[PDB]
Amino acid sequence: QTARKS
Amino acid sequence: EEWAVEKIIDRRVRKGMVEYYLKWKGYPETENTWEPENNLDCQDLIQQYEASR
Repeated sequence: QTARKS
Repeated sequence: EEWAVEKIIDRRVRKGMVEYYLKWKGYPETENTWEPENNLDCQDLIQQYEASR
């Protein structure tokens, strides 16, 4: 449950 | 790099790409950001958002 920023 | 996502707040289409407005775990709401869908590894949150809206 993660994400990269920009 | 990658950061823990608490929840998806909203969704939009911009420039032909789906983007999700994210609350980041352990960061204030002022840090919420719109991210293109391919930036997320959040299959559970996305399917829950897309089914409950």
